[PDB]
Amino acid sequence: IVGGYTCGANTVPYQVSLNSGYHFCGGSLINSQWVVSAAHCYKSGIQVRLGEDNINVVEGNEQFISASKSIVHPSYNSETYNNDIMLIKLKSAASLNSRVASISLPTSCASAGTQCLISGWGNTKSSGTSYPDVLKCLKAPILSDSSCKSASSFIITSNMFCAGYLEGGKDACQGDSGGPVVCSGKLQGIVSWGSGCAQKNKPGFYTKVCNYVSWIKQTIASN
Ligand SMILES: COC(=O)[C@H](Cc1cccc(C(=N)N)c1)NC(=O)CNS(=O)(=O)c1ccc(C)cc1
Ligand SMILES: [Ca+2]
Repeated sequence: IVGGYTCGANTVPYQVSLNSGYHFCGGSLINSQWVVSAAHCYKSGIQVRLGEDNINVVEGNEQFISASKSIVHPSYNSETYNNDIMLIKLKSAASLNSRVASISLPTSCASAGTQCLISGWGNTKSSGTSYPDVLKCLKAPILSDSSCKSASSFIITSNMFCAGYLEGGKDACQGDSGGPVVCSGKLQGIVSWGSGCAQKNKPGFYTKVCNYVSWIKQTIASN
């Protein structure tokens, strides 16, 4: 997260860190057994880390639970990033509390101009790199489809939306992928892709979670 602020320990209690020996992606806890993340974050040997603030220090509220199964969306296209969504089942149920809490799935799609919360342990610089130990947060509005279209050379699908600031300086970045975009108190986005971070006229793109609720509900009903 570039241009954001220190969230504060456990103020975003649905935020997970995905760890394969090191933090590599975020995710969102949607119930005691399931995490939503980006398909492009798929890898084997995922440990899900809940209750995290400083990812390098055991602070006392962590739960570390191994993934038992990962399910990349059936139509995930790595070429275009279309359907950039994945479900991770936990080997054992998380103990839900004030610091480890689930986020609801939306029942409708968020509207243009809505201010959302984006969070993660990604790079905090637009040029070069610096990786935080504590969770960073960014408030950012969903941008109109027409404005997102002209803000990328790539082709955008209706399973994606963009959010952020065309003036630059405020964006998600490398290492935030998979993490939550929360609007109206529900999970509306997944950190998906971008061109650099916090560059002028290059806002972030996000998986439009509202389009996936049926598939998520079906899948967790049977796994
Ligand atoms: C990996 O390098 C990066 O710094 C960002 C990370 C990132 C990830 C998710 C969201 C954001 C964001 N800004 N909101 C940033 N991605 C890139 O910069 C990738 N862009 S890119 O132009 O380098 C590129 C384009 C197409 C392919 C196939 C590979 C790489
Ligand atoms: Ca910790």
